[PDB]
Amino acid sequence: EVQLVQSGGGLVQPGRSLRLSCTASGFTFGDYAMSWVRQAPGKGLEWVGFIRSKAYGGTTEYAASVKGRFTISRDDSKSIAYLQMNSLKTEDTAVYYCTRGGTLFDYWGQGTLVTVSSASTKGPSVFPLAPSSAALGCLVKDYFPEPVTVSWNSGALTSGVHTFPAVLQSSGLYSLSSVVTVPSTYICNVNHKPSNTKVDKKVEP
Amino acid sequence: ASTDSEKVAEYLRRATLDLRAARQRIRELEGEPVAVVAMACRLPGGVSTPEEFWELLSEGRDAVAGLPTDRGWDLDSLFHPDPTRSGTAHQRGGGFLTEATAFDPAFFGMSPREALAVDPQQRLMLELSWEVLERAGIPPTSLQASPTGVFVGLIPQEYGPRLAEGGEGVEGYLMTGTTTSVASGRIAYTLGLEGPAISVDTACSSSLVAVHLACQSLRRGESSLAMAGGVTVMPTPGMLVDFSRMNSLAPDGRCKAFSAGANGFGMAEGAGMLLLERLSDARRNGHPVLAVLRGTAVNSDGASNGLSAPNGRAQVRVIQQALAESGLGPADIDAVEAHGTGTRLGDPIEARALFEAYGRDREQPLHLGSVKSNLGHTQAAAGVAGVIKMVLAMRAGTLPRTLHASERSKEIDWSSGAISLLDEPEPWPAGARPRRAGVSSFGISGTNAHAIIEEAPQVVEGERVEAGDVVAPWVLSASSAEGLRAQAARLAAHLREHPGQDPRDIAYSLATGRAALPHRAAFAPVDESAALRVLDGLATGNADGAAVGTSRAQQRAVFVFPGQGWQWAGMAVDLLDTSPVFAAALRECADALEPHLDFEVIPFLRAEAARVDVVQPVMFAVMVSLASMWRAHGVEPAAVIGHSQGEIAAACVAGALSLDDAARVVALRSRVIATMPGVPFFSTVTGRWTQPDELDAGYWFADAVRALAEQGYRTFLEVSAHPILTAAIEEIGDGSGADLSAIHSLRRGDGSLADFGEALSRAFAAGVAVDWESVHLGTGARRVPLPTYPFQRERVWLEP
Amino acid sequence: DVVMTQSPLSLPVTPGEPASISCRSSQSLLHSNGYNYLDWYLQKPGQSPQLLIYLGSNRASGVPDRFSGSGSGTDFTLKISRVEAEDVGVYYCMQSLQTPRLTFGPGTKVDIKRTVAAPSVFIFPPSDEQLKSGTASVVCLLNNFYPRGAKVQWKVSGNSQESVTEQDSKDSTYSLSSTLTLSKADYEKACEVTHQGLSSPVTKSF
Amino acid sequence: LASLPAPEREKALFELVRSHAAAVLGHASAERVPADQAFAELGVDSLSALELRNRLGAATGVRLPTTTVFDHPDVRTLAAHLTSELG
Repeated sequence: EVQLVQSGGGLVQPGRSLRLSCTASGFTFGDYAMSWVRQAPGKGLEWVGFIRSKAYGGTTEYAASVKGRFTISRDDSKSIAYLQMNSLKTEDTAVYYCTRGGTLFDYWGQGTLVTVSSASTKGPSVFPLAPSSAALGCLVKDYFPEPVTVSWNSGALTSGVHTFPAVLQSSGLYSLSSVVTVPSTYICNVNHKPSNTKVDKKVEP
Repeated sequence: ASTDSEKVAEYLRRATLDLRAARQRIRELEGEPVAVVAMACRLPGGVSTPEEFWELLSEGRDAVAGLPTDRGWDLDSLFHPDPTRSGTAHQRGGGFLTEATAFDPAFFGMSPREALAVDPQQRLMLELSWEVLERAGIPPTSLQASPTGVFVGLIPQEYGPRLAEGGEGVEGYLMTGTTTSVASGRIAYTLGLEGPAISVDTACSSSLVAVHLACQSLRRGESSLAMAGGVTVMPTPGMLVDFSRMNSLAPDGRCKAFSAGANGFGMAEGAGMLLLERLSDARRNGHPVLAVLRGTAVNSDGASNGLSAPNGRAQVRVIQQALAESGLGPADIDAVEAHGTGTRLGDPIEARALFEAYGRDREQPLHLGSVKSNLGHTQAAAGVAGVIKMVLAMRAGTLPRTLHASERSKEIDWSSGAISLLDEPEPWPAGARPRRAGVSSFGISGTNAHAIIEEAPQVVEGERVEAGDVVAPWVLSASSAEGLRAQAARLAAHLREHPGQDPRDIAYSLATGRAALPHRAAFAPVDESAALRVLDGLATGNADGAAVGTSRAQQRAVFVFPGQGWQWAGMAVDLLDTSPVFAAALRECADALEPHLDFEVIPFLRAEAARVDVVQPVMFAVMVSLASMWRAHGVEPAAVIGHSQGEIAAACVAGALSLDDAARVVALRSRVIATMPGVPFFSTVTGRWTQPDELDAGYWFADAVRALAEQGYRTFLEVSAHPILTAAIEEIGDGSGADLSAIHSLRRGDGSLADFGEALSRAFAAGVAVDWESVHLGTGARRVPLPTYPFQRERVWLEP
Repeated sequence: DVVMTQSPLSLPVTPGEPASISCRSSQSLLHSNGYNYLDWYLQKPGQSPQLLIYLGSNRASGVPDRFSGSGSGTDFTLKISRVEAEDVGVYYCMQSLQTPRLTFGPGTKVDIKRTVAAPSVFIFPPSDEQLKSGTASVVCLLNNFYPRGAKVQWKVSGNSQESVTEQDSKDSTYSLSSTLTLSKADYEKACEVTHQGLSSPVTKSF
Repeated sequence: LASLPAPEREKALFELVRSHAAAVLGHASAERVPADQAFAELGVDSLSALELRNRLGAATGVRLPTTTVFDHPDVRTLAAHLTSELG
């Protein structure tokens, strides 16, 4: 068992606070000094900070960068660990994991999302591209929120689908691309749930 | 930081956790107790169920009458009063089954010829397995392609003519009919299992040995369910007349165990079967638990003064080994099921061995008994019979009586008094000390077996009480008309015997449980008196007030969306509020439709119980809600031929447009149609199988149903408050191909849920698969014992 | 200071025959008490990390066997006797002599061994499509260039966005795309692609 | 015997098969054979089916292959196919 089940997250503008809660259960929380680790999208795992046990003093340590804006709470009554935010920046967008040990990283939690940015719910723009001269495809232009799906003629075609993970530009608006290949007409469709501007577009030289 | 203080503590904690887990795994692998789920038995006399066995044991009655006159025996030259003439038996009596000559080959996939070729032993074993599976509560058709072990204990003997001479119509089936391996192979083939199937022949101690093997494969993990049993039957008097040559058979044929007048051991026949599962797995899934097996031991007697000469040291060693494996002491056993064969020499040796193995460290006297007094020696069928007797006595809290024990023997010493012979019933109540018992079995080959049985944990207590107003359907099925009639009569009889049963419990037990069979009957009574009335009506033959109908190899249903024609609906606020599926799906579609069409869900779905601009969207909404609740209730759809608005309904169901989007498009259709007045899907306006994507803005009876029937779908279900064009379809039912049946959903203003109960009963009446757990889910209904399947037997004999 | 632990980078594997990953160090990790302060961690694709071996050579409970750690205080090694298809991801060495551990390091990568194959290129011009107003975008794309690892440069460079798929599953070949953007000053006149499987660099313009 | 009369001969054909199977299966009364149910439930196998073909041929004269039992699972389909074979 020994589940953790983290909670909290969401989206916050730069210069704001938040609360992250780790809910220890299924084991004695008395002396199991925990830690918080951060994983950025596209890079490795980098340690954030650990909180000691009350038996040895209950002190805490932080590793630069986030030293002056990050605080840890150790509510023993409900066996809860708290991470407090302060004046977040855009570069802090990462998945936060709540561990169990201080030196031996035992059973891990499940992670949150927490992204910091400043943009409005802007829809897509549709971007079919030029034919191979067979590599027809449809890149999607700027769109703020994450969930956007693409297909070809409402999913009738399955082979050759090569949708790619989105990236981030200077404006903070993402781009999604997908291509297919078949020798010789097809209509790309997109969905943007936060924008609800589903449209269709076909490309033919 | 953390210098020598925290770094090593974490490693110490992790190492301690790993060590604890490893030792727990060792303990589980070595000594995991197993649990008995259900038992089945067939004993001499009128005994056919364990309840009758316990009643006979409590009332203290024997079941020895005489000899059978059906199996073509000479019966006459079998005893010339001179013992030593050839062909002269010695037993003028015994205990024999009166049902072995009969069989029901129609229920199984068995031809009359090869059925005539089948040995009575596997013939009884098949019925025993089916009965125990039904008694456990597991649908026998659910056990398919699953690891389940079968272990049988038999003795080969002989049934019919020799293979060399052959027969006239039954020739090729002679070999398979008489073979020990087929006794379990046939069970595995019929039930479609995949675990090991094993037949063991180890003389009178065969059956016990079988369960020992069943207690190992479960522990190791190669199987998750075991069926272990034994059987013995005699189609020829050869055994008696050959054993009489050793002068070891008492004339009359009784077992006077531990009595001053022992003369022999007699013979009998019987069958027994047990179902075993790991305790943790059984308790995880809620399967019933009757008793727990902990330790078993099997040993050989070694070299003695002849094959038939018993040994005492081997018995002592096997008893001590079983105790050690169970991890208990000699003082934790309150009673023993000794062999008690009743012979002159075996009894003193067994008594001395049991004494020296048990009574040296004993404060309380040990009770001893033998079931062979009541029934006689059943050969391989014994062993499991003792286990059944012990578990029944332990559950009922009473120790039965042993007959012919008023005159204790004179060749044994009872000066110590540590062993008290069971001559009168003894109370066996619950208490702080758990109850335990031991069972022994010895064979003429020279193999001894011992087992220990303990009571089930007392954790079942803690049940709460909940009430409700929803009525639940009752269903019952069988493979023939007379079978259905007899099943209904038996159910009515049993409900008459035992009052106070809630309808929910009987409904749940007759739910998941009994399998699905061709002949089906279903109804839904308010109380039990009317239930008995309709049950006796079914028992007489004329089915009124219920639903019936044969359905062979039918498993599919068809949803059809009729257009206008269910007008005035009969507003059902009860559907919206009582059913949560409506209160979720219909609520979602309604608030989807709210922003577009100004009409709210409050005004006329408030209803004044006492115009295409408004109706069509709301008919679409209630239609999709009804379809959602139907599909959630276990019945899936097929190709839909919905007409007019039914086209949009089928588009929503088959995945053409989303619920909110379909609602918006139907609102647009209504707003453009309110001016002129004043998943495989089957197309309707064209009549072809089409994908659910082509339906677009541009898209906005006979040949269709002929083609749908010719495909293989033979039932039609419309979701409407009043069935429309049913006769038009019904007239076609006899017009071409197989017959067609249409099931209504609601009635004229009958918006009560009981109407849906009738609809479900009609659905099950004609070959529709219904997920009964979904329609029951949370009611607090618990399992309740019910009578097993009643058969239709016929005489199947083949004289030599 | 630190020992600057390192591992032999990526290592493709195949089901069946075993595999191993070494782990070096600069300062000996053998503590005076007689134990090695090393451990191994595994991160699955799109899942939380996991612990496999601690204190030199010790298998944690719940590990599906097949993993064995060994080595002295400088030349540790982790070996898998049988290679399945689900034990693919990222593997990290970890030490414990220094308490303020900042990062887990790069970590080695594993994937399915596959015969070397050559990619294909399809340069796409910035047509008069939804680009329309002042902006520019050009993608020349790649497909099936196992093993991963390539470069894209533009001439006649400095800004581009790349994206790579995840093994394509059954075929086990990567596919990559690159994008270059500009505002108005285009049409003053080509991506080149280099892969070790293929030959002297090729390219295509317009 | 093969006078080939009006389709009522099929009824007569429908009467012969239900007899021919019965003597193969061992049923005393030829009427105790379900029509809709296939031969698989009845217990037919590699033996009983084999001569079932041969004794069917001599009465009829037409030739049918070994796979017939898998071609027509039940008596109705087999009778319809046999009727459609000749005439």
